[PDB]
Amino acid sequence: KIIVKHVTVIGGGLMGAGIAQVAAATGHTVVLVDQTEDILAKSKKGIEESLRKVAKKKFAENPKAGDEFVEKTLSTIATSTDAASVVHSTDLVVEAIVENLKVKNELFKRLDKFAAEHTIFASNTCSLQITSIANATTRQDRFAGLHFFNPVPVMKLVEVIKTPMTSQKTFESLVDFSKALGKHPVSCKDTPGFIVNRLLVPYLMEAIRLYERGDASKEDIDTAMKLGAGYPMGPFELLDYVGLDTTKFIVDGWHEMDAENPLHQPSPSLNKLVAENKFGKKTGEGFYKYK
Amino acid sequence: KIIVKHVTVIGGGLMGAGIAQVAAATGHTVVLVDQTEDILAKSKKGIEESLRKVAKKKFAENPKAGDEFVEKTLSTIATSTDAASVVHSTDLVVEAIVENLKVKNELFKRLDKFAAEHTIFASNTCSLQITSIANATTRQDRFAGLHFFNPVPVMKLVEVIKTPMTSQKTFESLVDFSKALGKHPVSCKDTPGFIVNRLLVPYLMEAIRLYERGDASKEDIDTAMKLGAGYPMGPFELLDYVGLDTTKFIVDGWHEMDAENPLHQPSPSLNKLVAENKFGKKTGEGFYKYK
Ligand SMILES: CC(=O)CC(=O)SCCNC(=O)CCNC(=O)[C@H](O)C(C)(C)COP(=O)(O)OP(=O)(O)OC[C@H]1O[C@@H](n2cnc3c(N)ncnc32)[C@H](O)[C@@H]1OP(=O)(O)O
Ligand SMILES: CC(=O)CC(=O)SCCNC(=O)CCNC(=O)[C@H](O)C(C)(C)COP(=O)(O)OP(=O)(O)OC[C@H]1O[C@@H](n2cnc3c(N)ncnc32)[C@H](O)[C@@H]1OP(=O)(O)O
Ligand SMILES: NC(=O)c1ccc[n+]([C@@H]2O[C@H](COP(=O)([O-])OP(=O)(O)OC[C@H]3O[C@@H](n4cnc5c(N)ncnc54)[C@H](O)[C@@H]3O)[C@@H](O)[C@H]2O)c1
Ligand SMILES: NC(=O)c1ccc[n+]([C@@H]2O[C@H](COP(=O)([O-])OP(=O)(O)OC[C@H]3O[C@@H](n4cnc5c(N)ncnc54)[C@H](O)[C@@H]3O)[C@@H](O)[C@H]2O)c1
Repeated sequence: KIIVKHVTVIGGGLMGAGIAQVAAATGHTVVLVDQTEDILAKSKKGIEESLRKVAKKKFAENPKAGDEFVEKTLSTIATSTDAASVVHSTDLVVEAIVENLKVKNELFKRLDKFAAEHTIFASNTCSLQITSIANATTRQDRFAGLHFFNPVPVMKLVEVIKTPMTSQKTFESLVDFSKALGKHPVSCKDTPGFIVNRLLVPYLMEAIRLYERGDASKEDIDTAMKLGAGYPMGPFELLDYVGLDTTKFIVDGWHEMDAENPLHQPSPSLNKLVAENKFGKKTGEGFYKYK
Repeated sequence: KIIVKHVTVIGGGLMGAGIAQVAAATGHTVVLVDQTEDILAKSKKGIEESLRKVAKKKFAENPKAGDEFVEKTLSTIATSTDAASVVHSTDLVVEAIVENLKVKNELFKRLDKFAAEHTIFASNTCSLQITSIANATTRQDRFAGLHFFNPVPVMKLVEVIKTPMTSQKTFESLVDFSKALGKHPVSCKDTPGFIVNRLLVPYLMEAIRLYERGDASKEDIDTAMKLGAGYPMGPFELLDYVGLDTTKFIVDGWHEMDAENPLHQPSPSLNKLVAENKFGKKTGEGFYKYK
């Protein structure tokens, strides 16, 4: 049973950056990997802002301690554009790239050849099947899902997904790691969307359909869900927060799998926004515009 | 335009009691109505208890102010077992009885005969069509939906639903009343479930279906939604909190309306609990067991 200490995070986007931030803030040595040096600089810069906020609040009285905290956490995050070399010796690979089965499979099939034998592979996928991605490698006993929640520095949940091939030792290492991160792991079966997404995503699509039906405005729906059901964000605010591209990819995947299911019927409005590269907060504009 | 001062709340259950409490607390003369003196007594006791908890927080540093608030509010709430004896001199009727169309129509048809000419009729229905209930009377211009959220003393949202026949005068009186109650009114179309329910209830059913599938436990599903989506309550805690009998009625109505729609397929587990008279917190046991 390995103890996760050196963590390789593939993808420095919304989730990848957050995962790297929390892992580094909790004493793990992290290596954040992405496609270009510019994307990585943007990711690390973003992680700094997220930590800076904490510092200015959590260390109001002790400013120097705050800076030290921010600097030390950032220093614990290395960057690279060559995953293959980085995984040679790493305890865990947490993949957080585009929600696309083929792309993830190709990624893991390749890394499986460069990673040390003890290395554990984990996918932060929202809707794909872990068993499917695991079989893209010959390391199934060391493969499982480790699903975090947006934004990683705040959301306490982490869904741990075993495939029937995942070993108890691998499972345990991931559970321990989740806790070391200060998170609350919940073991889930390898079913589409696991728990949260399986219930959240269809709800967000119903929200869009209500709007498309012409029954209410996005503003009123968001206001209603927040003031009537006590939700932190209305569905449209949340969609933009999460990313319209990721949501669309998720629903398209389920749609292909069960085309006759009306619950996975894609949305024209959603498709139009994604087609115009308006992914929400990521790009500065989604259902709503952001400065 | 009439300014609502006297309100007759019919039904002293979860919502009725809450509506009567807030109205009285905000300076309206209230008459709470229910089937028996005993039921009314229990309702009044619950309201008093609710008021004291409010006093503890709102008047923590002034016990006397707290006592006066509790006393004044309770003395503003009169009771009667027959609303017909009250409506001839009331400004607004807010109905909050069992979620059943036939029963609601029977009630309004009768009150229509006793109510004063200017009296506005409002239904707090969750899933029925306001137009249908309105046509049970010949006062459609003074009929509309006024939908509050559980618990009324806390939830700020209030969906105001006018029908094609609702007069502007009636609508504005209800918007003004909502604000007088310190609420945030949102005008909604007369469509099934209006805004919130149309989106929330199908989600709650999916939570149940996921559980019945054996994919996960109610406890983990609740934990996941609270920690992953930041919801105040897990779906099962909310279900018991809202009332399983009410939820079942809501869905049965929509199901009869569109039998093939996967959104409204009845739950065997939900039907069984209701059949065994386990409606949730209000009965001491629903999906979970309470004191
Ligand atoms: C998409 C999928 O398939 C999978 C999934 O992940 S589903 C999406 C799951 N996530 C959600 O549902 C998001 C729902 N929204 C929320 O829970 C909340 O709105 C939120 C966590 C985003 C925070 O919103 P908020 O309450 O308004 O806080 P905000 O006003 O934004 O910031 C203030 C607080 O939040 C924290 N915060 C917010 N974002 C932060 C970040 N990225 N890093 C560090 N702290 C942050 C601050 O530390 C601050 O703490 P204090 O209250 O002590 O001062
Ligand atoms: C079916 C339909 O058609 C329409 C509907 O109603 S759908 C369902 C809508 N309602 C929801 O979804 C409920 C979601 N849940 C919630 O928002 C919250 O859990 C809640 C409002 C029920 C309160 O939960 P909570 O935060 O844990 O409060 P609780 O711990 O229960 O009590 C403490 C606080 O809540 C308040 N409170 C809770 N119940 C109360 C009541 N019945 N009366 C007065 N105050 C109450 C207190 O004022 C108190 O204030 P402080 O924070 O300052 O101490
Ligand atoms: N957005 C959310 O709220 C949320 C929450 C949990 C899980 N997820 C899941 O996590 C994954 C990450 O989504 P995200 O929001 O961070 O998206 P994102 O688009 O913000 O970030 C993805 C990052 O992956 C990089 N990338 C793509 N292919 C790569 C490759 N081969 N090697 C290295 N980097 C590569 C991109 O350059 C980008 O920076 C998806 O599978 C999604 O379903 C998203
Ligand atoms: N439970 C919720 O969270 C929620 C929220 C908003 C609206 N509603 C809606 O409000 C209504 C009230 O539901 P509730 O939760 O208060 O239920 P409840 O079962 O807690 O209370 C209903 C009350 O109605 C009384 N009643 C029944 N038939 C009556 C009649 N013919 N005449 C007079 N009184 C009668 C009962 O004696 C009971 O006290 C329903 O239409 C429901 O859909 C419920």
